[PDB]
Amino acid sequence: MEAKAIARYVRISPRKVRLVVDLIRGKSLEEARNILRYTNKRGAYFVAKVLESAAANAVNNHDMLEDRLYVKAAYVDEGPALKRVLPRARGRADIIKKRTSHITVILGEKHGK
Amino acid sequence: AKHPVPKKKTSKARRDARRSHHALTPPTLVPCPECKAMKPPHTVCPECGYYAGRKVLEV
Amino acid sequence: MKRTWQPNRRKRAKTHGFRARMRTPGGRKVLKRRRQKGRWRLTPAV
Amino acid sequence: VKMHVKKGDTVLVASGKYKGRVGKVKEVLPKKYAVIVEGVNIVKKAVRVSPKYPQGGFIEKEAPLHASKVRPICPACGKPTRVRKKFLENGKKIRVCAKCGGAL
RNA sequence: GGUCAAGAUGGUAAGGGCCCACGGUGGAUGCCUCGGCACCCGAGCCGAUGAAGGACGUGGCUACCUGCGAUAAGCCAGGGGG
RNA sequence: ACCGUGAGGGAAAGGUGAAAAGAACCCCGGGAGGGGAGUGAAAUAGAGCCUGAAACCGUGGGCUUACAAGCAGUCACGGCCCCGCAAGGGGUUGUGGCGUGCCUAUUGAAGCAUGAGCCGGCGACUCACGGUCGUGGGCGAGCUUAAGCCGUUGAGGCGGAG
RNA sequence: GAGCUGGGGCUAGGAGUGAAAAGCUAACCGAGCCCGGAGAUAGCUGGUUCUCCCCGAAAUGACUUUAGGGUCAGCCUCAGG
RNA sequence: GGGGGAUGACCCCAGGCGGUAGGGGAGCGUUCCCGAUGCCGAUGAAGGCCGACCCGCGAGGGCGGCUGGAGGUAAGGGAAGUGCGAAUGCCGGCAUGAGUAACGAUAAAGAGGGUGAGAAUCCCUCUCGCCGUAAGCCCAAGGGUUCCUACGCAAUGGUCGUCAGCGUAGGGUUAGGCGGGACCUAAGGUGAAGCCGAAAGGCGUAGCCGAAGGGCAGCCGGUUAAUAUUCCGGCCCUUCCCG
RNA sequence: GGACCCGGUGAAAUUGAACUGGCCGUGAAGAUGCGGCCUACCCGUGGCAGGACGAAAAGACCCCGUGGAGCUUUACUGCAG
Ligand SMILES: [Mg+2]
Ligand SMILES: [Mg+2]
Ligand SMILES: [Mg+2]
Ligand SMILES: [Mg+2]
Ligand SMILES: [Mg+2]
Ligand SMILES: [Mg+2]
Ligand SMILES: [Mg+2]
Ligand SMILES: [Mg+2]
Ligand SMILES: [Mg+2]
Ligand SMILES: [Mg+2]
Ligand SMILES: [Mg+2]
Ligand SMILES: [Mg+2]
Ligand SMILES: [Mg+2]
Ligand SMILES: [Mg+2]
Ligand SMILES: [Mg+2]
Ligand SMILES: [Mg+2]
Ligand SMILES: [Mg+2]
Ligand SMILES: [Mg+2]
Ligand SMILES: [Mg+2]
Ligand SMILES: [Mg+2]
Ligand SMILES: [Mg+2]
Ligand SMILES: [Mg+2]
Ligand SMILES: [Mg+2]
Ligand SMILES: [Mg+2]
Ligand SMILES: [Mg+2]
Ligand SMILES: [Mg+2]
Ligand SMILES: [Mg+2]
Ligand SMILES: [Mg+2]
Ligand SMILES: [Mg+2]
Ligand SMILES: [Mg+2]
Ligand SMILES: [Mg+2]
Ligand SMILES: [Mg+2]
Ligand SMILES: [Mg+2]
Ligand SMILES: [Mg+2]
Ligand SMILES: [Mg+2]
Ligand SMILES: [Mg+2]
Ligand SMILES: [Mg+2]
Ligand SMILES: [Mg+2]
Ligand SMILES: [Mg+2]
Ligand SMILES: [Mg+2]
Ligand SMILES: [Mg+2]
Ligand SMILES: [Mg+2]
Ligand SMILES: [Mg+2]
Ligand SMILES: [Mg+2]
Ligand SMILES: [Mg+2]
Ligand SMILES: [Mg+2]
Ligand SMILES: [Mg+2]
Ligand SMILES: [Mg+2]
Ligand SMILES: [Mg+2]
Ligand SMILES: [Mg+2]
Ligand SMILES: [Mg+2]
Ligand SMILES: [Mg+2]
Ligand SMILES: [Mg+2]
Ligand SMILES: [Mg+2]
Ligand SMILES: [Mg+2]
Ligand SMILES: [Mg+2]
Ligand SMILES: [Mg+2]
Ligand SMILES: [Mg+2]
Ligand SMILES: [Mg+2]
Ligand SMILES: [Mg+2]
Ligand SMILES: [Mg+2]
Ligand SMILES: [Mg+2]
Ligand SMILES: [Mg+2]
Ligand SMILES: [Mg+2]
Ligand SMILES: [Mg+2]
Ligand SMILES: [Mg+2]
Ligand SMILES: [Mg+2]
Ligand SMILES: [Mg+2]
Ligand SMILES: [Mg+2]
Ligand SMILES: [Mg+2]
Ligand SMILES: [Mg+2]
Ligand SMILES: [Mg+2]
Ligand SMILES: [Mg+2]
Ligand SMILES: [Mg+2]
Ligand SMILES: [Mg+2]
Ligand SMILES: [Mg+2]
Ligand SMILES: [Mg+2]
Ligand SMILES: [Mg+2]
Ligand SMILES: [Mg+2]
Ligand SMILES: [Mg+2]
Ligand SMILES: [Mg+2]
Ligand SMILES: [Mg+2]
Ligand SMILES: [Mg+2]
Ligand SMILES: [Mg+2]
Ligand SMILES: [Mg+2]
Ligand SMILES: [Mg+2]
Ligand SMILES: [Mg+2]
Ligand SMILES: [Mg+2]
Ligand SMILES: [Mg+2]
Ligand SMILES: [Mg+2]
Ligand SMILES: [Mg+2]
Ligand SMILES: [Mg+2]
Ligand SMILES: [Mg+2]
Ligand SMILES: [Mg+2]
Ligand SMILES: [Mg+2]
Ligand SMILES: [Mg+2]
Ligand SMILES: [Mg+2]
Ligand SMILES: [Mg+2]
Ligand SMILES: [Mg+2]
Ligand SMILES: [Mg+2]
Ligand SMILES: [Mg+2]
Ligand SMILES: [Mg+2]
Ligand SMILES: [Mg+2]
Ligand SMILES: [Mg+2]
Ligand SMILES: [Mg+2]
Ligand SMILES: [Mg+2]
Ligand SMILES: [Mg+2]
Ligand SMILES: [Mg+2]
Ligand SMILES: [Zn+2]
Repeated sequence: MEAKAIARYVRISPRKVRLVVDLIRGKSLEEARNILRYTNKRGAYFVAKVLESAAANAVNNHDMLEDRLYVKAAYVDEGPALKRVLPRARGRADIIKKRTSHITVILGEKHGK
Repeated sequence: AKHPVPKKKTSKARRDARRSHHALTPPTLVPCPECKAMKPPHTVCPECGYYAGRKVLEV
Repeated sequence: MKRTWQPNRRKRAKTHGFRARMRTPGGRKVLKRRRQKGRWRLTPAV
Repeated sequence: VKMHVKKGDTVLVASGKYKGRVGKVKEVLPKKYAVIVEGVNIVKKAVRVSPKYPQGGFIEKEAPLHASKVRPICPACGKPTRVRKKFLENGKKIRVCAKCGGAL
């Protein structure tokens, strides 16, 4: 049995946030909790929020037992891009993309036999 | 200056090769001498900090 | 530095305004045109 | 919007889930070409905690049905289409089943 | 068993390739249409009795469209219709 | 809309479902979002809604790679993984042999000559009336109607001026 | 001071204005911009999209305001003899 | 090509078969029509995704499985907006460069406390710095709700935001004297009369229109979250009408 | 003050695809890509600018076009005057 939370349309760049997701993958939820608080990146916040919403979803929904949990799977996909004009010298005008992330934490019960 | 430019779009292989150093490393962490939780060393705990002086108060 | 648009409300109505247009055969046709196209504004505003 | 059946009428449901079941047309919606024949084609709507039934989660109401889905009953059996007799002075509906008035 | 000189082969992936699976992104493709297009009929002027086209208004609550004009999402009468 | 002082220029953008039955209520959360519950024939039909291709990005798995050097393939054998009763096949690639991108323009281009970041859509030998050959048929010292006229579930026929 | 400047005005496309640079005339003026003639014309450059089968050239002559374009001839092809 | 005489498709035999410009010949596929009031179809149309399978020289056609949910359309013929890889093509989408340059004046910051889910960035205090013929204040253009206040942070803000010139909603602009008009004329403009011009239209004395100029009567203070020579207080004045 | 490091935000020209070394040769005559030989473990960061005939701009010079425009005159032909 396994539980999952997915944040969608998070306004952040995937490359940036995908980096801290790497940081906690296959970790017991208790270390994963520890790391993200003391990891210095903006995307630590957002990921911890998903981790949690998936911890809750474990015990409260799928009958999981919190102290047995670790991170089975996790990843961030790329939602649609916010495109804004950025005006430039000699009247040029580029377009910057404010990118968007779909964050996914998947939880599992450590074998705990 | 004549404004240099990349000559060939760089390949997936080569950019991801570029990135092979870019992985983060987890924060180095020690158990706090009193409280249940974890703290990074040579620091005062977010919660109930120290002994020899007045710590920031979660006490 | 001093640019080309120097808005002055008197000049605008006196130049592209409805009564300007109706004086000159040329101008009258700009109205006839703008109407036949179905423009929402036959003439600029001020 | 020519229709056929009206509010008073007694109609049969000719097709679908509720096929077979006579009831009375509760209301008639010419804009949608739909009749509401309760009790028939009931459904579960969820609802919030605002006033009456604050505590109440759900409410069973009944859906409209496409007007073509039903037929007037004809106080003999299961049919007809209908016809129109003028006579004197004017106006009508007449069961062609046959042959009856159409009452209320 | 294990000291010891030569030979010799194996796992290892920071990262990367190809294959497979499952997704994200994106909106091609098929189907749908009450919009368009062509021909053929039909029909063909309006205006100082203030036209065409507008402005500003007009709803118990009303941003916009539609309608309508201070009688303002409408007033009177005839025909229709149920 | 937007762009232009103005005349003027001038886009994008359609689809849940048979029916809103458009997801009460609970859980994480500041909201967003998700997870149960529920609805539904179906919910990767959940409103950033039919189908949902490709470039592109990501997770997981198999094979491989840190003393080799290259238009990236190809021919051979061998290793490892998969499928199969077998002989057999699919994947991957260690070594060995061979190997100068596509198109365009040129006497001649891998060319250090043009074009192209990649993918998906759109994108260029037509039509009328004459002509001139050929071909399939009708009639043949003849052949053939035009306008129009009658007639017609998309029915034809008449008409000999030329 | 042949000064600078606000407000109101007039002059324009072979036309204006110019203490004259062919300057300026709404951010490119040896002839403004817009819409139209209009799909002007382009002996030039580029591009021209499925598959299989047979044959298979020329880059020479003559004339050409012709020379990187044509017309006739030559060389390819297909049908009948 | 020559036999076999099926009158050719079938069978032997024998030869030819590199190819650009280009000529010839066979086919494949796409959209539509007849075939069709038919046939296939929810026991699943078109389209999609796989196949190591079958047929075809090839373009293709089959078949099987998954997806998909309402269309499809034989044999045989007809008609064309019929096949893309290139045009610095057109339209869209998404990459590379790259977590790179940059984040817009070198006037300059620091701490405490508050608020809040969250604070370098919001509020208050103290300290420090900068402008001061301004980088302060008042008017005209021009802009047009940006004003004041309550709630708010998706986006806009080059970071952040609890803040805002941003979203929602409510409120706010008070004049006989200030500015303009029921006054004047200026350049110009328009124009009875008049004149000229194929048409359109061009001119023109009077008049009329036209202003930051001429003419004309309000000064000081208080008040609101937001207006004040406009409301209020006090002190003054103008023009019309009628006695 | 930048540049460098960390946290936040995050462009651009360019880009056939790349698994993109040196020499002596060869080749459309100036080779990362062909031959022979030499050299070379995989991947980055800060730096220099010699090469990719580096980017940009369908060379402005030059010639071609029976292309265009401005200008001249005792070129031709007209028109105003
Ligand atoms: Mg700049
Ligand atoms: Mg600018
Ligand atoms: Mg310089
Ligand atoms: Mg100045
Ligand atoms: Mg402008
Ligand atoms: Mg003014
Ligand atoms: Mg309108
Ligand atoms: Mg009937
Ligand atoms: Mg790794
Ligand atoms: Mg999607
Ligand atoms: Mg009207
Ligand atoms: Mg209205
Ligand atoms: Mg009536
Ligand atoms: Mg009546
Ligand atoms: Mg009646
Ligand atoms: Mg405008
Ligand atoms: Mg929710
Ligand atoms: Mg169910
Ligand atoms: Mg779900
Ligand atoms: Mg699906
Ligand atoms: Mg679906
Ligand atoms: Mg989408
Ligand atoms: Mg549907
Ligand atoms: Mg979908
Ligand atoms: Mg995809
Ligand atoms: Mg992988
Ligand atoms: Mg060695
Ligand atoms: Mg090795
Ligand atoms: Mg290498
Ligand atoms: Mg090899
Ligand atoms: Mg080319
Ligand atoms: Mg060339
Ligand atoms: Mg050449
Ligand atoms: Mg040459
Ligand atoms: Mg090249
Ligand atoms: Mg090259
Ligand atoms: Mg070159
Ligand atoms: Mg060239
Ligand atoms: Mg394409
Ligand atoms: Mg086409
Ligand atoms: Mg012909
Ligand atoms: Mg013929
Ligand atoms: Mg014949
Ligand atoms: Mg005859
Ligand atoms: Mg002046
Ligand atoms: Mg002026
Ligand atoms: Mg001119
Ligand atoms: Mg001067
Ligand atoms: Mg302009
Ligand atoms: Mg200029
Ligand atoms: Mg000229
Ligand atoms: Mg052209
Ligand atoms: Mg012409
Ligand atoms: Mg010419
Ligand atoms: Mg042309
Ligand atoms: Mg040959
Ligand atoms: Mg020649
Ligand atoms: Mg030529
Ligand atoms: Mg010839
Ligand atoms: Mg043979
Ligand atoms: Mg051949
Ligand atoms: Mg059947
Ligand atoms: Mg079809
Ligand atoms: Mg299904
Ligand atoms: Mg299918
Ligand atoms: Mg075409
Ligand atoms: Mg091509
Ligand atoms: Mg270019
Ligand atoms: Mg593009
Ligand atoms: Mg880009
Ligand atoms: Mg990048
Ligand atoms: Mg940084
Ligand atoms: Mg760099
Ligand atoms: Mg740097
Ligand atoms: Mg920097
Ligand atoms: Mg700054
Ligand atoms: Mg607090
Ligand atoms: Mg001073
Ligand atoms: Mg103003
Ligand atoms: Mg503005
Ligand atoms: Mg404010
Ligand atoms: Mg507030
Ligand atoms: Mg915000
Ligand atoms: Mg922001
Ligand atoms: Mg506001
Ligand atoms: Mg006046
Ligand atoms: Mg005049
Ligand atoms: Mg005058
Ligand atoms: Mg006057
Ligand atoms: Mg005045
Ligand atoms: Mg005055
Ligand atoms: Mg006054
Ligand atoms: Mg005062
Ligand atoms: Mg104020
Ligand atoms: Mg005021
Ligand atoms: Mg007073
Ligand atoms: Mg060399
Ligand atoms: Mg090679
Ligand atoms: Mg070779
Ligand atoms: Mg070499
Ligand atoms: Mg470097
Ligand atoms: Mg260099
Ligand atoms: Mg440099
Ligand atoms: Mg150089
Ligand atoms: Mg150039
Ligand atoms: Mg050139
Ligand atoms: Mg020059
Ligand atoms: Mg010439
Ligand atoms: Zn009956």
